[PDB]
Amino acid sequence: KRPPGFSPF
Repeated sequence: KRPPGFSPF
């Protein structure tokens, strides 16, 4: 999954 605190692409 996408790690929290990083830019969503």
